[PDB]
Amino acid sequence: EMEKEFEQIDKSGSWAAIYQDIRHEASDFPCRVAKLPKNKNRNRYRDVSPFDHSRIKLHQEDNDYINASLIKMEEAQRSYILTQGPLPNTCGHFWEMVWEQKSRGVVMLNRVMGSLKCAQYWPQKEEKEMIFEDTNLKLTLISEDIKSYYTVRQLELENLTTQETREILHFHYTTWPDFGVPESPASFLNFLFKVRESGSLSPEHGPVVVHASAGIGRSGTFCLADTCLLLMDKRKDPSSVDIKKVLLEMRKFRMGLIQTADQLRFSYLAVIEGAKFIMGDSSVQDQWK
Amino acid sequence: EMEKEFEQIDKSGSWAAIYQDIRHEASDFPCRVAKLPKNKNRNRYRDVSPFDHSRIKLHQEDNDYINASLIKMEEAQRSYILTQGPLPNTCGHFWEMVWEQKSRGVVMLNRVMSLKCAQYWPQKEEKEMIFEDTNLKLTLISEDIKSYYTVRQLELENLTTQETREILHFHYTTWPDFGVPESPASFLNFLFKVRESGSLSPEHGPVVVHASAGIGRSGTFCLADTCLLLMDKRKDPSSVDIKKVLLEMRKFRMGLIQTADQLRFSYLAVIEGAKFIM
Amino acid sequence: DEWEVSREKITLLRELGQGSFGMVYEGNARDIIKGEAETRVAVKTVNESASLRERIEFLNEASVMKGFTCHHVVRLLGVVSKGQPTLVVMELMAHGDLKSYLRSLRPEAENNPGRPPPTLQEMIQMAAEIADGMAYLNAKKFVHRDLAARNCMVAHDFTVKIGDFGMTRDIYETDYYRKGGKGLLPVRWMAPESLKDGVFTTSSDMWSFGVVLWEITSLAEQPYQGLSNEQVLKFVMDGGYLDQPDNCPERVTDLMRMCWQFNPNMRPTFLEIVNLLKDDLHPSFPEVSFFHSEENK
Amino acid sequence: DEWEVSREKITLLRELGQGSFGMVYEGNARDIIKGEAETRVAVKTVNESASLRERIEFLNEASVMKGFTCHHVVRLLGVVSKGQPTLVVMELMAHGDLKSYLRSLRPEAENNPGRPPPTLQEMIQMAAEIADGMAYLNAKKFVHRDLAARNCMVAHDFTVKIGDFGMTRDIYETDYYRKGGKGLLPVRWMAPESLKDGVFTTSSDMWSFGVVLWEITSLAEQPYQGLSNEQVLKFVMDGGYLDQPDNCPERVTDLMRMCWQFNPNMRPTFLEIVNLLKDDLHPSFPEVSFFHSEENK
Repeated sequence: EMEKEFEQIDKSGSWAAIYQDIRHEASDFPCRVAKLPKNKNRNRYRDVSPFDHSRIKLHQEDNDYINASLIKMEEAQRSYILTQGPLPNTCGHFWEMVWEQKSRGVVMLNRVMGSLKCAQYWPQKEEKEMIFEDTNLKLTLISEDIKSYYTVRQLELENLTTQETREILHFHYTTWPDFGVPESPASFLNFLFKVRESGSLSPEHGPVVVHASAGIGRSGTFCLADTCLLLMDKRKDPSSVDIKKVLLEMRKFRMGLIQTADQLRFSYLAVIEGAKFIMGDSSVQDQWK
Repeated sequence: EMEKEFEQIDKSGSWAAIYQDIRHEASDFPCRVAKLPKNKNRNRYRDVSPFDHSRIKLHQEDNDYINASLIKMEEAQRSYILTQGPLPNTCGHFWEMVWEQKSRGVVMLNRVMSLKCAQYWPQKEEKEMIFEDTNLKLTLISEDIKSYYTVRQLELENLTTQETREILHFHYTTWPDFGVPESPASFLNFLFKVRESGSLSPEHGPVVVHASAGIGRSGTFCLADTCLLLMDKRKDPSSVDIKKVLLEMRKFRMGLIQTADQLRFSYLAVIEGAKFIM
Repeated sequence: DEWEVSREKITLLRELGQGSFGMVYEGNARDIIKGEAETRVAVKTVNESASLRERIEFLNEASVMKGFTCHHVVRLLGVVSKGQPTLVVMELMAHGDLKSYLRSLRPEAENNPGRPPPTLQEMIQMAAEIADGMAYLNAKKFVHRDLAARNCMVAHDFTVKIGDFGMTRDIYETDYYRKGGKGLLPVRWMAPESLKDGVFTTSSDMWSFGVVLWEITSLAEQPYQGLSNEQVLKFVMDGGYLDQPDNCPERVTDLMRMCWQFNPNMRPTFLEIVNLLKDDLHPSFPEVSFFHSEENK
Repeated sequence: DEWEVSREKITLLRELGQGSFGMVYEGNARDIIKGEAETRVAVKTVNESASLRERIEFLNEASVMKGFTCHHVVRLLGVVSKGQPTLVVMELMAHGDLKSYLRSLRPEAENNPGRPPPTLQEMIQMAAEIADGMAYLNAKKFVHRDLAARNCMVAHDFTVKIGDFGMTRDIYETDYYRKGGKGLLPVRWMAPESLKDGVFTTSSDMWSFGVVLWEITSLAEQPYQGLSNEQVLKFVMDGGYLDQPDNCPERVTDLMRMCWQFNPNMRPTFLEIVNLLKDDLHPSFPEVSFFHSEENK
């Protein structure tokens, strides 16, 4: 039972211990390509690399490398792509990936202060479209809705080679510090639901692309919480979902997901608050009490 | 009549003019004694002197002069003694007068907070005062400090006869020289407290009234009291002529009421006080 | 707080008119002044729609007045802060605020108090009484910022007193106050440097004093009638000033002139104003003024 | 006022506890944060028995918070000044005030939040967070004057934040504030110079900071328990100070010793405190601290 597990961990002050176990039990796979000399400038951090088996391969003969991982969650029936904040020289690759994987949405979690650990890869003005000559792509801002702690942008991505166009919804949560946690579980859940509402996470489209700076801490929290909510919703017994086990599964696709014990605790916190109404196997009368 | 007159003067803005006529029509009587060379040090102001016919005479062989006047209002049936604020050298004379005239009360109107008056009464019960020149003793028996006035109970003793008398001292503290009271209500409240004390009773000698010169604020106080008395003694109160009552009072002491504003206030106070005693 | 008065002691009798932040009422207060069973007073309140800033100044006025003692400054009597509504109790000024009083003296007034308009001698007296109160306020190291006929009161003997300090600020450390943010301001009573940089001093207060003399000589007419606020704002900052109302004594015009010097350093101080007028005042003036008091050193 | 919020959008759900001037409630606010339909908030109100000064301070707190933007300072969300009661709406801090939080962690606690007492690392972290918020406040030229565990708040992730400014004073011009008249003071948290001469500076705030560390290490025990205020006053002015709570970590003790130096110019600054703890803090500190921000120049 997730909730009782939470209270027991809190009561015994075990968060650090649990997180330590998760790290010790986490999957370890080769990252040969990411460590290739020709890819030194395609990585934002020397200590954050995508496993060779789950890395996203760009469809180009030049150099198919990008620091991005495909996280496929079979039981949840949702896939996500986690990547680092694009670099000045990798903005074209970022969009090529978006195009090639048929993604409809991008989730950004960099904190707007100051300067972001992410290059400016999207247009600031509708009238100033962006052209990535290296990958033959054009990107135009169609509309932008700035709100209190997040901003939603509508973008038109055009493959200049085929003249085909796609609408990309870009969601940027602006009040989440690196290595930290959201202002509150509720604002985080409000953001998660806005993204779900857009249809960007639908099975009909390619995997949603999620990033921040490294693409493991905040990016991992976002995906873990979403997956646990999915599993709890399609399971006869919500309480049977084991977050620790879900995180370890996810870590099979990308290293270091969830960077701190606090982020681990927050994930539990948000999942529990977001699962408050999932009935499960209870009856109308029981769910009333 | 009275109230309609008041409004009539206000409408035409004639207060200065009406006050001017009063000064022109006022009595002019001899002040020979007050102007004697040996009395200069007994007068606070050169331009304020008691008429010879109505001056208070001290019952002593030395020098019987004091700057004080007996104002006897026959119709109102009340007498008042108006005097200047005593000087350091006339404090003994002041009490000799209070004793010889059998006054029961003193009304002081000097503004508090450097008075144009000498400290003629004890500041503490334990520090009584003795006036050697007139052989008198004064002791503070009780003092009740209020917001704008103070009421003191004093025991005056004629040391020559060892006889004792209780004197009530009333001090209105918020009346500036040449000015008017903060309000007609506070003024009237003070007047009524003095009346209630019994100090203005006919069984007693004249109440002694003073400030600095004993004509401006002192005159307003007496004019107002007298006009209220007169109104009480008539079937028709509004028929009292404040201007005439003042000229009558001016037969006994010069300059009663120093400004047209004090004249206006008197009307206000008398009109408001009347509607109160009725 | 020794200024706290128990609510039941105060009875609101009627409305006297709108003040800076709310309706001002005439009330009857039982035993609030030792020696007097009942006292007529003025009671200030704040409207329900008052903003935070307005509510803050309303309360501030009560707090600052606690430290004032000047014949030409309305006196605070107490406060009813226990429960709502909050009440600020002050001495009752028989003839109301200077602006209303002035207007009721117009030939076409409907509430005429049966008295004619102010003579030259009265105008000068008022000028000196207001300057004295301001001189006192400045000596306490406060800048008024909102000097106007509406914020002055008239007593039973027509003495004028400063009675509203809704915008007053402390200037002990610098001798001036600068307007940081925004907010509604009385543009027709503001000095050029105040309209431009939002800087307020005893000198910009002097500018306002001149407009009050203008209000007096015109019986509370609107300053710069015929111009909008935007035009006034631009007109004053460009070196323009009020004209002389018909029948405005020449001697009073000379006072206004010196209050409307574009350079604040050229304007006289309130103590200078009083000194200038001292030989043409009522006999009681030296008895009550701050100017002649020992505290003015 | 861009901060004014419609009363109809606020619903008080339950009492959270007594604050500086009145009951603090937990409320639900609809449409006060763009992009968020409903927000759980904390609503401050003032008791009906509040004095004039208290009311002024309550409104004043709301006014100064409008200009604060610091991760370690409770955020203001809005105000309801239209009608009564006045409401000050702020971000809700999941674990309430630090004093209540600490006491609920005692072994005998009946309302235990289901978590163990703070470790040394958690204490250092709290120290740096509070010091960061204070460094920010001082850079904005305010003296807090009332730093105490009860005036700090705890978030869902346990981040501590300064949440009360009932006695805060501007020190832009002089860098200090001297108490004029008399008043009620938090004697047990005051520096000797503030007790003796009513002088408040960032140094006296540092003294209070030391008492807050004492509160943290003793789980909100009462400072100088067993001694009256009169004895505390005499004791501290004579050079005395609090004993190190039993089993208090030495790293923290070293901090209090610095804060409780009799001479105010001998006490470290808040920035110095943070700089002192900078290498033993959570990975996110540099991302949100005032200390590491570009604003700290």
